[PDB]
Amino acid sequence: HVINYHTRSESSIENFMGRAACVYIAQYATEKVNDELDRYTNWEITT
Amino acid sequence: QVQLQQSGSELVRPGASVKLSCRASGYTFTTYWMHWVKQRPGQGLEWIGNIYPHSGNTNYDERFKSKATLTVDTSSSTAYMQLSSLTSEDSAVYYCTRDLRGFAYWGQGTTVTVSSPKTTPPSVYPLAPAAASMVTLGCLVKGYFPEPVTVTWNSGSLSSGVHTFPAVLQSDLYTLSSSVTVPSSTWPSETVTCNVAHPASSTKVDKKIVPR
Repeated sequence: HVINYHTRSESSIENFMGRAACVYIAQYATEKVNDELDRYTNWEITT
Repeated sequence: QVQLQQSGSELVRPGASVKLSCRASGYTFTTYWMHWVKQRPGQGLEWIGNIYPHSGNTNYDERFKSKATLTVDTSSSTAYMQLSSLTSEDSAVYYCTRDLRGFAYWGQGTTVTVSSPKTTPPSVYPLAPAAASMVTLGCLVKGYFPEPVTVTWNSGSLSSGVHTFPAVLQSDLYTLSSSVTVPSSTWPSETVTCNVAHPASSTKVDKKIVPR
């Protein structure tokens, strides 16, 4: 015919979205040299 | 509270090493950056550098190098910000900013005028006219060399309409003004005087104002 096959499991929403994606790289120190790379950094959450 | 303020320094003879003494003790000891902010009478805020007490690292800037050292001593909790090999352009207000997210904790500041000058006494000249309801008064100052001067009117009884005028420069001599307004019921009824003083020359000049 041919009989067929190949289920769309990896084309799903959760398999396309669920992957640990880096969103922000926060940088801080112990001795404050300047700002930035000061101790105590912060980041408001956005994707 | 971060106590108390900064110290004072006057004109020093050229060649000696003056030293500021910035006395912020708000411990918090001893890990912060004591950044020194300097501003001219041109209203621009410049930066003199910072110092760090835990290991001893200082800093500098291009318009104040060679050799402005920022020595640190945690026993006395002071920060030193005087520049040697100086010129006359170091006559400016010298602050002390401590370290936070901003420059939050300043000092009070000091202005250090450095040259090879001579201290001149002031001289009160009478400004009085020779008709209307109120007449403005005054007495001019001419030729005092160092910026310490005093401004009084009747020693604290007629300080209402005293306008504080700057001593703008001409021919290397300071000339300010102090004008006060008098009503016609007290002029020439009460004897008005102006008494200015110079702390650097330690000279007192007085004059009573007469209608001419």
